[PDB]
Amino acid sequence: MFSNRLPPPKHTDQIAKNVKLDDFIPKRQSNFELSVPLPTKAEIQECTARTKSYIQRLVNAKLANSNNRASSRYVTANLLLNNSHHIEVVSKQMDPLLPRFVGKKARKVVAPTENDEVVPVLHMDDPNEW
Amino acid sequence: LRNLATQTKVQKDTKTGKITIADDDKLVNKLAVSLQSESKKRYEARKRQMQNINDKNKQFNEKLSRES
Amino acid sequence: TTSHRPQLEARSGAKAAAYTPTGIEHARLLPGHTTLKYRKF
Amino acid sequence: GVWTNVEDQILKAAVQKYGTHQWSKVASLLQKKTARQSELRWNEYLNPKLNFTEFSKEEDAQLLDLARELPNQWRTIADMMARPAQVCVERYNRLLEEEKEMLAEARARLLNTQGKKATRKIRERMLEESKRIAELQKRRELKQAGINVAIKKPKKKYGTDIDYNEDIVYEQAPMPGIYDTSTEDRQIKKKFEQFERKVNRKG
Amino acid sequence: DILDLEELREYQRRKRTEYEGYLKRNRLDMGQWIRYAQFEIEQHDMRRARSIFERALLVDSSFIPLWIRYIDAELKVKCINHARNLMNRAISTLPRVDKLWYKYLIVEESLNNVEIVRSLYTKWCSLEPGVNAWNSFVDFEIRQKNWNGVREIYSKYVMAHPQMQTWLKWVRFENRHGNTEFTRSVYSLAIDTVANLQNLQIWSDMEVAKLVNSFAHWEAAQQEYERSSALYQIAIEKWP
Amino acid sequence: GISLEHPYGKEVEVLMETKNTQSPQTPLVEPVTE
Amino acid sequence: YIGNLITRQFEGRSNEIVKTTTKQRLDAYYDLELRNSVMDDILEMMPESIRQKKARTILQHLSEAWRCWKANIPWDVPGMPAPIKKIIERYIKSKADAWVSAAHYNRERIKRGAHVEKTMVKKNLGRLTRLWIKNEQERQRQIQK
Amino acid sequence: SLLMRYDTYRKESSAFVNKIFQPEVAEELIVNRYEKLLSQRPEWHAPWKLSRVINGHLGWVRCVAIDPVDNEWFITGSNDTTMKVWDLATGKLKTTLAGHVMTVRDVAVSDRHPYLFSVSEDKTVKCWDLEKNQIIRDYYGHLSGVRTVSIHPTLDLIATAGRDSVIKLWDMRTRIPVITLVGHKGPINQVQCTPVDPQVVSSSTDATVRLWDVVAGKTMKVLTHHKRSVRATALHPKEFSVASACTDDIRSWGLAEGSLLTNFESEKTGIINTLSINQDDVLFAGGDNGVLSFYDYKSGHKYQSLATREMVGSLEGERSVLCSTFDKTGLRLITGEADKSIKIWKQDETATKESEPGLAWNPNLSAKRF
Amino acid sequence: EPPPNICEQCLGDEANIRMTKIPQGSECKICTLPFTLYHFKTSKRSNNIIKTLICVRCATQRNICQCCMLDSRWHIPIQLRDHLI
Ligand SMILES: [Zn+2]
Ligand SMILES: [Zn+2]
Repeated sequence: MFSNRLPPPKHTDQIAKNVKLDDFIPKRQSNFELSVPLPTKAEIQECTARTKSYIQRLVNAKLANSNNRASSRYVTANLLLNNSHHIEVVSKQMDPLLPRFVGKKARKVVAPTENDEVVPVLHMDDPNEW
Repeated sequence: LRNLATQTKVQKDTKTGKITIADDDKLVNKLAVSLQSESKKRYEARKRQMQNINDKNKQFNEKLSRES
Repeated sequence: TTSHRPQLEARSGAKAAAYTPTGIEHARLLPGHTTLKYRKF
Repeated sequence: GVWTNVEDQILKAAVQKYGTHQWSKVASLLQKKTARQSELRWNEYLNPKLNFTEFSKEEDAQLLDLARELPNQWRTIADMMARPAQVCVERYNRLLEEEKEMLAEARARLLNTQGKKATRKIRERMLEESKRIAELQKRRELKQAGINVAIKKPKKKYGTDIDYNEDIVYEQAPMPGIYDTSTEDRQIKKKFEQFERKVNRKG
Repeated sequence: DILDLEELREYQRRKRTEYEGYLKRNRLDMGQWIRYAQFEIEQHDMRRARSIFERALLVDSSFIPLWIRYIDAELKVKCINHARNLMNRAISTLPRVDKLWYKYLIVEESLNNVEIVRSLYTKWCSLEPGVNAWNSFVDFEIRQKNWNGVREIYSKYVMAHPQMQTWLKWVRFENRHGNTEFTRSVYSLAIDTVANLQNLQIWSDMEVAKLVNSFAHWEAAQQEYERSSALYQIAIEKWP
Repeated sequence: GISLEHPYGKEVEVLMETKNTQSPQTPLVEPVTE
Repeated sequence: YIGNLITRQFEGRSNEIVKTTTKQRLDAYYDLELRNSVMDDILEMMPESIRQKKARTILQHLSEAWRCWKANIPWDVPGMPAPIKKIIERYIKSKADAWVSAAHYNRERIKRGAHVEKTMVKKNLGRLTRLWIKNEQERQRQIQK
Repeated sequence: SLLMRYDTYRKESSAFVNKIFQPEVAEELIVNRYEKLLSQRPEWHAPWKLSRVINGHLGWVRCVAIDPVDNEWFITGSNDTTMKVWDLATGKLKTTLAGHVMTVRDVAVSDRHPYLFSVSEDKTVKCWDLEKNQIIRDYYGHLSGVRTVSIHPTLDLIATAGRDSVIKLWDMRTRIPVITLVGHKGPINQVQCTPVDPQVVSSSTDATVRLWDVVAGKTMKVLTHHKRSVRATALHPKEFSVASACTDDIRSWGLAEGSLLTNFESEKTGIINTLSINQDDVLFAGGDNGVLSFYDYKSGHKYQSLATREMVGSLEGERSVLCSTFDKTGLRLITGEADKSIKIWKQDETATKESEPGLAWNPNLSAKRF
Repeated sequence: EPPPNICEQCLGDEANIRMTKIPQGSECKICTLPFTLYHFKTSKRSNNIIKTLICVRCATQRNICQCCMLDSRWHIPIQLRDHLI
């Protein structure tokens, strides 16, 4: 427009692939009224039941493996190997006067921190005062 | 880039998925030698600066003189 | 003095998570207040 | 009890190390002085902040006025004049008319930076390296004599203790990227084995 | 000192025990980690050196001298592809640190692998960095004498950093190389954009004045007194 | 305005609460009854 | 009892005994948490984000400020940044308020005849003589002012 | 090329940016983002003003929790190791709960049980039966001082974290630490429990926010956009979103995805000690410098800046706001502060969108975060 | 918790094998950590009792049987396997 008003003259992709601009940009700035809906009760109750059953299995495992005989008060066999063999799994009754877990000891372990996925850090761009 | 100026193919292996670089051994060696020699120069310059009641105590007093 | 030092970082609880309990019965972990109360609603 | 010039120099050098709140340490150098006397000597003569310079005419006027407004209260007058008290009292009166051994101990103590158990620790390190070099040289003699004794590894302080030569102790390999490292891997292996043969034969 | 391989093993055991004890008692001393890795480089055992650098990164991945030491250590022993993987990882975890990008660029430039230098600049600039990266990219392409590449960069540059000093950089580049037609078109595009985007209030009034002032002076130096004088009339009509 | 009587101004209530106004045994949630 | 003993005999002792905060450990844990609080605040507000040596320097200034408060010496470090000065004075005032509260409470226990440790009595004597001299110094200075 | 394209466009001439410049996707250009940001208008919110000041704590007020059921009272923990329960209507002291030997750092009242949970710098986690005002359970196993507790909205479960850099989930009844979440590289400042996966959100001194799958014991997402320690966090009560803050940098996140929603206009606000989100889409941020900032949640627009004034005898550094909550109706803000007071703020009923518009909407393009 | 890794040559040819599981009953020969012990006999009246000597994660790391430490595909020892490859 503006330039027309003047008179005429007389005289490769693998580099840093985990990093993308779509992750730095906030999604809601171009649309304030974007909805971020709460989960419905059909989601809440389902995952609540799933999580409750899992947590109660962990409580049961902690209780049942303790040495207190009263712990069971509050506690709420087949395999196929190499596709050919049917295995009947039993667990014979332990001598109650022997230690319940023969291999169990207090031993320290340094766990390996293995991780295949690199995580980006996503920042943006007078010293005598400090 | 100034220092670099004064002195003067790609394939993917299907069986590993890994890139290969066909770069010249002369430039690889020269990059390694440049890093070694610049490290030596920095290291020795800092030594010459170091050579100009105890070593730590006088370093603390010098730090206090810089503070003032 | 060098035995006598400040805490630079605290011990991470991730280390304790790396191995299993060893079955000591603590008195404070015995059963007690075994039923949860709930509100009117 | 008169203060010597050497005692004054010892006190200043001691306060450079110990500050103005550790007078029992200062007095442990000044053999004939107590901590009480040393704090007095500092605070009233040897502290460099004290102004012993001659009074201005304005200061003489100020001092005479304060001596009327706060009679005999010379520590208060002195704190207002920002000068020593005995100076103010003398001014008011004017206007109305073998020791080498102690220094040797002083230098020895003050230039000692290490402390006791650190000194014992460096002594222990010296003794440990002495025993190590004993084993090394004995092994070398026996090797020249043609009886090849192996070097004894250190004793494990606890049952799970580590020998750091047997394994790369907590190996964290670099995660494999897009570029093929194989050629320079075999080059590095060549370099390492060459170095090992070299140290075996050349030392 | 050391006359035999067994004696070297004894020395290495003692030093490794020392360094590992101190790093056990205080892992956060990054300098201690660095000089332990340096010790293992002195032993020519690059597997141990790499492992120590990796563990040090696991203690603190944000510490830039540790990254630079590891990259330089790989390059010093001619392990270029290890260094390439490492630098790619470095920028991948810390893309906003200029030093890592420059370290990758300068080593691939020293090996005259021009295409991936260009690719590195392309990937860097797409992530909206500061002006230093764009300036370095135009410097790269002029030192390769890839002129229309410079034009493409400045075309994208002005839509990453739209303040007027970017536009005047583009008109400077076109002007001092003598490309008068390109110079006129870029100046005209600048005044077009400030007019069409006026209601967004991107530029100061002094800044807009600086643009049209310089365009008028350039047209006068081109001996187009009519066009330059007219330009001020249209600008005054637009910006009273 | 603001004064030494009312540093926060006339519109603001300032309380200096030293004493518990309930017996300590008083419940904070009343026990349910059915 | 016997179960825990025999468990220790076979399984061994737990690696991760967490000591609780008893009254012998109270002051040390207070110091650790206060130190971490000061360090969190200052490392968050500093523009340059330089950490490793700066932290050990800053907390020495904190400890010196506490000594000055107990001595009733005016803590004033030339060239200290004003915001960091405010942070340090803030934490010194909170420690001071807790310290004086503990002095009050232990004095009340002593004068009642309640249970107090032998060392705690002379500790309280110490704190209270600090507080009395501090108050007498404030009185003398206000008379002069 | 751009210039030949520009010339043919000039011939044809005998928004503009999208015809001459060519991204692959429209928002890649900065001008399009600023255009679509500047066209929109933030919602108006009435200004806040101080209603009441309560004194009675002997140390700093470190945490607040409202009665989540009847809105009748609120509880505060302090550096003086006590907890005090306050009548919200009159501001008067109901009762004092004395059960900790160090600073009470966080308090949470359960909406499903008559239980108060409290945590302290003395490493203990304690549950109080509010039908008796007595401790009934202790939860043991934190190596260091505990900084926060959050009560799970649906499960009989609590989450707690502190300087030991882990979140431990406890079954309320058996007092077992069922799950320990590992991955933070430094002290954890805030923990929020959530009714669906991600069921725990946590913020740390390592500058990350983490979203957790509690059954896998793994992160769903790690959020690495913050520069400093993420000291403050809050859940939005009516949309599936969390806000979080550094120094000068408040951000909002969609929990279903772990995606950045909003950057707030939080420049030059200092350390943010506390966040609270209103059901009226007000976000409150409490500064360590004592500045109360109020923001529109969906826009990020800082509609008000308000100064704390300290109790007369305080130091200047005691102006810090330390903790906050909205009350249940969302018409009172409670703040606990370093001057040992509680301040109650109410939204001004005399104001209108014409009478008091607040700070003007003018997003600064120079601050490229928008 | 993963299933046991036992080869057919260990299990034999009987249609059914009874197996006894003992959680944390044994310490692994390779890594010293406790593991879930499995032990069985090839038939009821065979007099030798076969047990897992190594844990499942050591076995998958090496691709070997827990009961005889031969390769779980090729049925050869680790040294000979790695030499062949
Ligand atoms: Zn194993
Ligand atoms: Zn087998």
